[PDB]
Amino acid sequence: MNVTTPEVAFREYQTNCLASYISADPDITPSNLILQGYSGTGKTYTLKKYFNANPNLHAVWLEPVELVSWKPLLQAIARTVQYKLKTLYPNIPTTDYDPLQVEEPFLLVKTLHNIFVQYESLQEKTCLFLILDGFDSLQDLDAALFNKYIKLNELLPKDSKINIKFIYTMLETSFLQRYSTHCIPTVMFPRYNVDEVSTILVMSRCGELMEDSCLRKRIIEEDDQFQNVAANFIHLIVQAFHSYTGNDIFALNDLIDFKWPKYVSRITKENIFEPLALYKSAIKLFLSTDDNLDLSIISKYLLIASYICSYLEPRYDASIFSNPRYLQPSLFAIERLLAIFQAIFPIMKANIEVFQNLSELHTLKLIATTMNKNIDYLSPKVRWKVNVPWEIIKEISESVHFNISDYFS
Amino acid sequence: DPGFGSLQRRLLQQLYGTLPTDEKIIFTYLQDCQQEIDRIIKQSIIQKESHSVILVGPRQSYKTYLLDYELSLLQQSYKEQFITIRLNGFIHSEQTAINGIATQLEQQLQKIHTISSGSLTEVFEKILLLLDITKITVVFIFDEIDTFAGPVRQTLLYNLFDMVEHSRVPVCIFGCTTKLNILEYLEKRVKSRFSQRVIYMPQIQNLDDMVDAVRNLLTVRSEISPWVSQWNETLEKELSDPRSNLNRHIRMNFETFRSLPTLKNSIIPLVATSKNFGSLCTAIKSCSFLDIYNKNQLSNNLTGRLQSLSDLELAILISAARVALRAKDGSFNFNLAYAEYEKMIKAINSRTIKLWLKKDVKNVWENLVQLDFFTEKSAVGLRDNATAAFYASNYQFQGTMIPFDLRSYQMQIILQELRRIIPKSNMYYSWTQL
Amino acid sequence: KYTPFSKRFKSIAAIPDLTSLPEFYGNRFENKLKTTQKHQIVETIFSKVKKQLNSSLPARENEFASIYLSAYSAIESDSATTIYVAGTPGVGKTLTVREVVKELLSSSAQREIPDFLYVEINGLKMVKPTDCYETLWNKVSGERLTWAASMESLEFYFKRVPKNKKKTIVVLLDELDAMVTKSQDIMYNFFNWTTYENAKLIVIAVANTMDLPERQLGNKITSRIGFTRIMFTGYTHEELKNIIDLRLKGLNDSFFYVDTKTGNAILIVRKVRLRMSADAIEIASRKVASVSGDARRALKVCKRAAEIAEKHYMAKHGYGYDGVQTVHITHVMKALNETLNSHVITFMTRLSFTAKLFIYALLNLMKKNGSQEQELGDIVDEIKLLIEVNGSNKFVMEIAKTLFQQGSDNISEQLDFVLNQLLDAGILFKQTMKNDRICCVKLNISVEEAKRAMNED
Ligand SMILES: Nc1ncnc2c1ncn2[C@@H]1O[C@H](COP(=O)(O)OP(=O)(O)OP(=O)(O)O)[C@@H](O)[C@H]1O
Ligand SMILES: Nc1ncnc2c1ncn2[C@@H]1O[C@H](COP(=O)(O)OP(=O)(O)OP(=O)(O)O)[C@@H](O)[C@H]1O
Ligand SMILES: Nc1ncnc2c1ncn2[C@@H]1O[C@H](COP(=O)(O)OP(=O)(O)OP(=O)(O)O)[C@@H](O)[C@H]1O
Ligand SMILES: [Mg+2]
Ligand SMILES: [Mg+2]
Ligand SMILES: [Mg+2]
Repeated sequence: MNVTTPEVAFREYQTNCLASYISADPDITPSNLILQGYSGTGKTYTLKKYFNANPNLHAVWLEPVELVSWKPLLQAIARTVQYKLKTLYPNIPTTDYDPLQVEEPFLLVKTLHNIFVQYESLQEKTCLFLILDGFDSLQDLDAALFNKYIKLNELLPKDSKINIKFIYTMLETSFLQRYSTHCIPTVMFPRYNVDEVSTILVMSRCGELMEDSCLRKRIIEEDDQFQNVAANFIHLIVQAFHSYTGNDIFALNDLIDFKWPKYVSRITKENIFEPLALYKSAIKLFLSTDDNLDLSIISKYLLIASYICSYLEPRYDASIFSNPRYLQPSLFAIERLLAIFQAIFPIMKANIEVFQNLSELHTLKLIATTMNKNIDYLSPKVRWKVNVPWEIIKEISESVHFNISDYFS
Repeated sequence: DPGFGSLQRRLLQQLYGTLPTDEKIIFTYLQDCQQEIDRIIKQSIIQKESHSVILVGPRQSYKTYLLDYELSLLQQSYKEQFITIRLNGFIHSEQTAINGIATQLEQQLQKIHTISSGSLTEVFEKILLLLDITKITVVFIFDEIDTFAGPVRQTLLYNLFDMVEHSRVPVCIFGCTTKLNILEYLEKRVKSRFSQRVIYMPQIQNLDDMVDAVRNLLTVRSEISPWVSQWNETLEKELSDPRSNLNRHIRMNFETFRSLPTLKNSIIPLVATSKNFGSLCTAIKSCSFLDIYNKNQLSNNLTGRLQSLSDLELAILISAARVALRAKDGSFNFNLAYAEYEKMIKAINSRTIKLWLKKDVKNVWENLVQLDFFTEKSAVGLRDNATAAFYASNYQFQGTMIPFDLRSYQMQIILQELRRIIPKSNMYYSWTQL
Repeated sequence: KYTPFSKRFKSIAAIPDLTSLPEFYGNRFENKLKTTQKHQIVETIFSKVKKQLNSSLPARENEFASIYLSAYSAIESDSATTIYVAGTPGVGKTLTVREVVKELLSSSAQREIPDFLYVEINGLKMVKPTDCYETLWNKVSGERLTWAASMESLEFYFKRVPKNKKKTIVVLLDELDAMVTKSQDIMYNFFNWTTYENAKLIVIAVANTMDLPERQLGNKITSRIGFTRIMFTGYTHEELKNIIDLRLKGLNDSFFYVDTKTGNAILIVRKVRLRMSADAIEIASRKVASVSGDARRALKVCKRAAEIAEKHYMAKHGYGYDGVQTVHITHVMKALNETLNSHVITFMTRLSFTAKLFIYALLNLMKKNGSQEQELGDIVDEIKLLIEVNGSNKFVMEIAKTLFQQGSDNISEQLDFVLNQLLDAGILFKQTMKNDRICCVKLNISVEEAKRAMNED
């Protein structure tokens, strides 16, 4: 095994496991290799640096998440393999095949067999790594999809100069346990802790924060000094959002960019050397997450009567007008809704104006029914139900000065 | 070092199985199984006798490995008397199985010295006119035959078995399946044409069968490196002593996994990670790398995912577990989980934990769902085949129309299991007893 | 093409004689499967017995005379009839009809009965159920049309065409249950043509159940087949005795010239005589007739018994492939014991401790509630409950460090290999659920045979 093992931060065991399987010799290279790991574990970072230091390995990258269905997945395999083998050996005259002719799992074996037959003029055996970054991220996923890819090397001819290599990068855990009896060398990726997450964000965001346009324009209006300033903001963001984000890299990277311009403008000629006064001046950037960044009168009263008919039994309605809110609402009828709506309305018959506001209440997805697509409002079997939470229905009744909390007390 | 590079490559080629036919490794418990398979192959290619045997065994029970060795042994002497026709049950469907036979026949006949031309009806017509000085043995290798044994109709299984008794052309069908009761999966007429030749693959019985298999996979029987004589003495010393570290990992895998390809997944990276001969003998004696591989395999499960959580991620899962435990069916939503978490913060501070608002727990609630912790109530999830996966995508479920604070979820771990995987040093241990 | 037979000519009388055309009624893949032999096939004394016992009529007297008489009164008289054949799968249904057509072909050359055309149409040997119309039209007319053009061409030919320019057609409807569709249009058309006057079509339907038209077909198709049905009774114990003896008439009780160098036997150097015990034939034909009475099963039992005896004969001498050989009852009894045995019992006894604990935990939950539907969360709680029974003893805690920590302090206490293993073996079942606690687990095998494997450990 002649290969170069790169140095990855907090990935000493993961980098050594990739060098023991991925090699330039197919005799010591497995046909299957699963890289299981959740988001924010560094699966793509440990794979790009491993293939960049070694230029003798030919790997083909493929994103199954950009193909939705499984039909374009079979077409993208034969299209990327022929394109990669064309630029690898331009001194070999091969025949171009149509990648759109792969519509069945059997057709993929015939297409790959028609390409490897014209590449037998080589000397040694050259591997062909087909990295499938995100196999379980495919839309139309089933339990029989992975069984058709783990047996692809069996149908391929053994006396071939180019052998395919499948590499899967799973995300969840239950999807991997469904094929544990196949004995596949899986390389797991555990999530980082509070000491490895902050160290990764420091060595990845310091090169873009100190050279930003906002920080360079603040020092002229009011390189070792700017490094400690950008490193202090990264450490203060993680320690203040460790419970809101957890251990995700994408959740913490968005909060840094959202608070970087607001933290640079709060730096003056005295807050550059005193980090104690800088944290007190911008206390509104660490105490909260800063979030993320006209109804009609008849329409307001219709949502109030719909909330009662969906969270109360209709057998006791002749004693009031004459916690159930924690569960799913119940379905009612059209005539049952107009009876309570007319009673709670202040000093009105059911004209076309009442039905007009009721039809618009369903367009905004404020009230659910029994059918989603192609609904029949004139059908007597289709019932209606509420579709708004308790917090939304509370602010609506408060604007019209209506006591909505006394009906459920 | 040139001496260690030749020994490291030879030891890795023995575990993967890429050795030539003249130097293949045959285990002791499998020696009585390959002899029956070799008898059927030698009788259909040399003697030209039609046979039909469907192999039955568990997953990774050395089924395809034994069939590949028999085809390579016969190709070194009788390479112009038979062909190789391989079939799969997962890749090839019902309609694609007809075109797969004609495709593998036009490529094998031109190699010894069209069929797959036209529509689907004309392809199956030319196959029956061909199969149904000596002849040519058409060896059929069928993988996952349980998928083709459908209780609705077995068209391919009826035509394949007809090419053995009535047909004069020697056709050797070697089916490989995993179902133990493969005789009941066939029809009344399909089972009539079968010879009832079901050869069951043997398994590991005693403990000495696994020791001889590992020793035969790490012993270099060729003079290709100066460190061969020194490596055989180190491997034989650790295996003969039951108090060593190599015998402990074999006995542990014998009562937990009892699989040879499963245990081979850790010996391959142990040898490749060694820099020289001194590092190889050290890792093979203390087995320090084997303990690291076992911890990585159980690091992304339900136990390893709890240690990678913060203080808020653990408080939400604990508060949500008490709601489903005290309930009748275990149904809960975001509104029921927030009521238990809010009552726990005010109870601890009364005897300072920052109480997060309801707008901040939404990000934590969605992060626990992706981490496999909160499953939807009465949800199928991943479908079996591709037929049920398409019908489920076109139908809009009721959980997508209702808001997130009213979605019924289920706990993947009860409160009784959370108290065992949480130490006493954590402050959230007092709210896990109920 | 798409043009039917109704638009091929101008009128009815304008159609010439079809018997004088070098294209009607039938008027290249055997060379690529041949190779040169560079060795010598050494055939032992048991090789000739296995080849004669292969599938490639002393027990059928009334059935052979009934089918032959039904076709002799219709071909010579220029009529059309429908013969129904039903019986157990493997009683000589297709072979009896094949012997009738072969006997009628010899009588046609003697200028006794008019010439006929034999068409073999198999339902199971076709991909689409509508492909039977293209095969019949290609064997009678000779053209190649679609499924829609061949259906209308056969109706116009079996009605408007007179009998003076026609010919008898014998069609064997093999696998009648395979052509059963939903609209029942193909089954009705194949039986309605026999009721026509200007047809001269002989249809011999072969199915597997006598009540097939009374269950799948309707009252319209059943009235066109006929009330008289030939029931093919399975072979008993006295009829299967002469079947095996006929295939080995010239081989049993005969001397051979088996060589002591290679092992080649020459049917009339040692004079080895081959004799098969009569008691082994009676004990084998009685077991076959007691199960289903299959004709192929009776020939496979004697072939399997000779294969086992040939394996021990070659291994004890060291021959290769390149005084009196007597097949006792031990080889026949061993050939029937390898099939009637159940490998499910011995499979669970060779499993690991983790696989044996999952089966013992599932059976214990059935004796407490009795619902035959234990969830996955109950099996995990029952396994841990059995471990903490004697946790204070040093003999039980030795296995707790491996099943939960694998003998490592860094590995935390665990809560998939043995679960998916029993699912593919056809023993355990699991419903399609995304949760790993409320997922019900059902047993596919019997409960009596599962408890015997746990007590053997
Ligand atoms: N050990 C590490 N040291 C430095 N940077 C790292 C490390 N691990 C991950 N990163 C950084 O994390 C960033 C985002 O992670 P990335 O999306 O590549 O991870 P992943 O686990 O492959 O993702 P996914 O689950 O979405 O496929 C990368 O751009 C990379 O630079
Ligand atoms: N051609 C081959 N060369 C080398 N090793 C092989 C070959 N075929 C199979 N093996 C080995 O056989 C081992 C056991 O798997 P095998 O394919 O024999 O079982 P199987 O039951 O047919 O497969 P599966 O259960 O995945 O359907 C694997 O670990 C693999 O390394
Ligand atoms: N009298 C007989 N003597 C010897 N062999 C016989 C006799 N009758 C039938 N057979 C055997 O029966 C076998 C099956 O015959 P046939 O094709 O008629 O089957 P079947 O009854 O239609 O049922 P299936 O083919 O579905 O098992 C033939 O291969 C033939 O060798
Ligand atoms: Mg990625
Ligand atoms: Mg296999
Ligand atoms: Mg038949």
